[PDB]
Amino acid sequence: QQAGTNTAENHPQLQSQQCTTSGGCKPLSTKVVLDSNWRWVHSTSGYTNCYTGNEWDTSLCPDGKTCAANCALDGADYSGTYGITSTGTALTLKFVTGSNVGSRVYLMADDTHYQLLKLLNQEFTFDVDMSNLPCGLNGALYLSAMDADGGMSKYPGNKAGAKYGTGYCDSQCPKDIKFINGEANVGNWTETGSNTGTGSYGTCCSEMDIWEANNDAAAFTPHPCTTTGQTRCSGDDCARNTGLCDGDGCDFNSFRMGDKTFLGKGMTVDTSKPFTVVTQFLTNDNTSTGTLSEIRRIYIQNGKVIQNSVANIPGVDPVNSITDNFCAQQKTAFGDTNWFAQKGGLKQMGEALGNGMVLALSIWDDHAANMLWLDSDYPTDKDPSAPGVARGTCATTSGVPSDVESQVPNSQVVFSNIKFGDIGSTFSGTS
Ligand SMILES: *[C@@H]1O[C@H](CO)[C@@H](O)[C@H](O)[C@H]1NC(C)=O
Repeated sequence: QQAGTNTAENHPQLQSQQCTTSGGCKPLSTKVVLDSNWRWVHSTSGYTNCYTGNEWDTSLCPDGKTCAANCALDGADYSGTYGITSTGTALTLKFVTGSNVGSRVYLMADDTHYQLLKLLNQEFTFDVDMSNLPCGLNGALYLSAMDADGGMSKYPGNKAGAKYGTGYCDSQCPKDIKFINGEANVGNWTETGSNTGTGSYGTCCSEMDIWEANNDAAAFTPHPCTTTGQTRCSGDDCARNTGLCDGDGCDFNSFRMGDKTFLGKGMTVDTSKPFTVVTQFLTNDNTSTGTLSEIRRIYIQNGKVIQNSVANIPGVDPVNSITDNFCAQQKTAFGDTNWFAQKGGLKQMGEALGNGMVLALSIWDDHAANMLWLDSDYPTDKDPSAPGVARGTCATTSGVPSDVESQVPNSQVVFSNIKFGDIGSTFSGTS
């Protein structure tokens, strides 16, 4: 895609903190940028759209290379069009704004580069307010193995780059991404909704889901891919699980793991109020070159340090962190193939972490599975009493996009106090 000039692109500021054991925490002047899928795309020499609703203009876009040459991504009115605001330390992402549904933004080091976080033998910490984030919605904070420049160095047809939010990829190898590898994804374009479609290519990469949640359920999930970095796929390589990527991931959702009273409204972690979420990425030898061996989770709310809940599933050791062994155990228990281990398990997740990953923050609804996988029974054809089926208490009928968008359009999530650095250094304790 080209870089448009009709609307100035001004990235909201979202300060973060980098922390070290000896030095404490220091501010970084990071920013956020809207993902390229949500943007206006128009002819480079004017105002005519290249994409409207759920279709491309085939005159401007007869093939992916010609489309990318002819079409430009432009600047965004963050609050007015997308319902995205920042105080400079707290990011509010509103659900419906006019005809726009949801958003995804990336954390930037500067106006042309995503922040590349290297979190081996490090931790990541943030505050979240899900008070107004219900069943069917997902306020997600996560890592993708994207390039810091959004792909510009690799793909001559991408002249827009990180400044315009290009180069997404994730463990689901999505085929709804409009620009991949510098080409518009227009081949065999198929409508999937009023504003969305899919093309013949998907875009794959390893993903660490630090946080997928609403006030009914939360999950943290590594998803390794056998490939390294952002990879365009065709055919069954795009196929979830069986292709390049573990689409399912090794998840730790307290409720799915057999503890139905840890996290939710009025629970130990009270989702009706803000709280702090710490995620630590331990290596087997406590070094940054070591092998990712454990992902630990600690919560803080009202100054109380809250350790993660323990698993309570027959056949699964009663642990409260993600490990290779916990993954093998919960996949057998749940009847899920260990696509995670097949792709290289925590070791492979860890090398993606070591190579550097981009932070995404988002609010969305789920046209495919209605968020049931997060907060209800899934699959919708399995017995809810079976281990792993039930992931929350949302109704099996909730989360249909058309219902949530009219009933709770002013839902939002707030992400704030973003910190990363040495293990134990982004937060403190005392007696
Ligand atoms: C790594 O740190 C852990 C604390 O989480 C500690 O228990 C262990 O002794 C350390 N291991 C090595 C080999 O230094």
